[PDB]
Amino acid sequence: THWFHRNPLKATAPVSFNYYGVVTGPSASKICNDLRSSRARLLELFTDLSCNPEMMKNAADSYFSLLQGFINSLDESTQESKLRYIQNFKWTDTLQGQVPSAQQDAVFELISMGFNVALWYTKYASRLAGKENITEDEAKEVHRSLKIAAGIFKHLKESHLPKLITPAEKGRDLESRLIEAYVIQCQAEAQEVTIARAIELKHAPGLIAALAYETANFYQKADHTLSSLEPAYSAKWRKYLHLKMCFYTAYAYCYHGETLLASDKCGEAIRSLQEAEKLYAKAEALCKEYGETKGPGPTVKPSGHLFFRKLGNLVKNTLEKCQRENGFIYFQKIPTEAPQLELKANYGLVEPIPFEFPPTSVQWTPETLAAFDLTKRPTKPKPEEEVKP
Amino acid sequence: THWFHRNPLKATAPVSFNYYGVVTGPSASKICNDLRSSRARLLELFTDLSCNPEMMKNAADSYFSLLQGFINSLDESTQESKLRYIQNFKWTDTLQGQVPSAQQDAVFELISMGFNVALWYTKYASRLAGKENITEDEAKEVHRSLKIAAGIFKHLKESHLPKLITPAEKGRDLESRLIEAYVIQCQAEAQEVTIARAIELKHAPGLIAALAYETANFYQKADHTLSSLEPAYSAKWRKYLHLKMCFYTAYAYCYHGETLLASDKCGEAIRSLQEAEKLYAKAEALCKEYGETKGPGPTVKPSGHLFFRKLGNLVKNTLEKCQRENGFIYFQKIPTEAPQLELKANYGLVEPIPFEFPPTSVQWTPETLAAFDLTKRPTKPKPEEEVKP
Amino acid sequence: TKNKDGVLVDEFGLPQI
Amino acid sequence: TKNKDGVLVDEFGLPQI
Repeated sequence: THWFHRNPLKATAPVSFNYYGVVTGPSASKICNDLRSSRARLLELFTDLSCNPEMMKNAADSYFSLLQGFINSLDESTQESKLRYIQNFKWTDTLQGQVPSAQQDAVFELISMGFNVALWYTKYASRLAGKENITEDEAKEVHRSLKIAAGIFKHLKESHLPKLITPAEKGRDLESRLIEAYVIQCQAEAQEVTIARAIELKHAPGLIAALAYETANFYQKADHTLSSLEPAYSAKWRKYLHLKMCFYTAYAYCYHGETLLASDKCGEAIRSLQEAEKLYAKAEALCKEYGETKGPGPTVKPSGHLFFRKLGNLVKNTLEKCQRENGFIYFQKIPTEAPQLELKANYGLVEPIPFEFPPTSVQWTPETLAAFDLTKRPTKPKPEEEVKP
Repeated sequence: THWFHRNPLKATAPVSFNYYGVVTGPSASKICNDLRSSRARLLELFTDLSCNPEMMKNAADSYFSLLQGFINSLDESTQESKLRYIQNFKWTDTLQGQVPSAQQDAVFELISMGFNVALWYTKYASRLAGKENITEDEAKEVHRSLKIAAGIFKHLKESHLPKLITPAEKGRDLESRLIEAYVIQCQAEAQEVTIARAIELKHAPGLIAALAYETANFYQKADHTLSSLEPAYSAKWRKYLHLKMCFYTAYAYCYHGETLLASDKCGEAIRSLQEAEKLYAKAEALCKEYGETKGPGPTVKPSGHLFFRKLGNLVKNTLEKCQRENGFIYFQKIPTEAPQLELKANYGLVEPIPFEFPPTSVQWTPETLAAFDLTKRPTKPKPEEEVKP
Repeated sequence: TKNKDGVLVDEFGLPQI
Repeated sequence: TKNKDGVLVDEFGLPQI
């Protein structure tokens, strides 16, 4: 089964959307109720394990299309809503623990709620993927859910983060590097699911080696993207990314050795299988060095036993072939260095499923908007705590 | 099949035993003819490939019992024959090529002819052992012939060499070290024959390891015994002894690994099998480094392919057992050093078959002896060349 | 369905076999 | 025949099996 590290959900303070004298009419009054109720419905779903992607999408759709009114102009989008700065929103971050952050900007709310929705997908994905009984359709759903999340993250970063007036801090969820790492991670993870399948269905070793390799690179990339953060909060996560890089590079060498073998090349085949097992042991090292490190999110232990059942066969096949040359044991002449993997995976690479927010609600009409009279203006709650497992 | 290095036979000048006026009677005259003819019959046999040990023993018996008269007193042995210094004998040596050596002493003749007889046995043994078709009885005959030769050599050294008036040179056949090395070599060789059999009949690995080990030691010992000589003539021979030490130490490690394996000890088993294959390759090295070196005797190439057919099985059995511990490949934790072999072989060690020369001939009687009148006294031939293969 | 090179591919992007 | 320890042994000195 699959093991994916998860940082905690973002938490927020409840918003009543109650503007009092400012709201002069029934239509404007109704929207505030819709916002209040749809935001709350969405927030409670994050902690509902019985919730599925159809339900999550419908709630997000509701809230976001309403929320859009505080941001976009009615049909004139490319023109900005007068309501944007009306409300202060308060959100915590995945790596900052219970320390909240506030902006009176509807865009800050949109992006932060978006993030959580994307987070929810990767978490729906990881729970479903932790199943030992996992079926093919569940794996598609895992694979697909991770692609949704990737696309959302990407959309937030590309089309949204630039709109914020005040820049977010290093180590905060809405910052290019941090979002970029979430995007990359999601793709890596989807590919993990593809690899386990390519392995089940007995696809060509060269296919599986390239895919494993590229996946190791994604993890490297993500790790590098995060290297810019402060070790305190990024440590455990990075340890886990480094772990995953090794785990999958081993796979690359193992399956790439089978390539080299079928190529009548022995010494490098053996040197490749050796690199694999060495790497795989190095991954066991980093694995509980990761179990030590204190950081955001519960620590995760890999169930998968496969690597050795594969390597044993390869090792046994290689020795049969490469004895009377290099083997039987005490090998020569084996190349001092591991053969450098340069591999492109033509199959199994994952693209983010392109995301866009729903259009501004039909409920937002000029009259309804006019019924918010900002000339009628003259304490704070705290984030309700996410409270997961 | 077995491969044993052989230095060349010793060559001698023909002796007529013709003393003229000194021989005053028919009995004394007859003995001189008997000596002349029996010495020649014996000399020609050395080059007769159709000659067997029964024939060789009968001729040696003849010549030696007659010759004994020039040495021992008739019934008074412990008293010395007046004839000892009557005749000059000329012999070449195994390591000195065509450069002869002479003594007018019957003991020099006895010991030198003895040496050749012993040499003949080891050569009869090596020819018979070079057969690819070799049967069990032939191998007994090989094994037995080597034990005869060992016993002769030992007898010459122990009970005879001390009697010579003038000491032989370093690098000459009649010298303690050189004879000692021939004794040791013969035992080593007999054991080789025992090892090949212990292997055929599938004797316990611990038996075969100890025997192989001890044999490697004999070769070491012989090599050390010869180290005192001058590299020129001793080089090739020593190269071959060093070769044999390695070849059989490998066997020791290979079969000792099987011991360690059945003992549920993996790392050393693997380290032991590794030492074996490393050593066995080192033996291939020394083997044609021996083919290069110029020295006495034709150079010999091992036919035996066995080591690997054994090691493969062991290696395959060890990995099955010792994977999930040390293997599958890229092993740890394997001990830096080869496990030190200290092994006594309770079975298969070879003792020289005790030798003695035949008693002085019944033909030697006081009257016959008196018929040699030494008061009746007042150019040289050259050694006839041995000319083998 | 198919990928850009015209080869049949499953939902995971793997060739069909 | 037998060796010094009383165990049956062949002409080569190996135990009989």
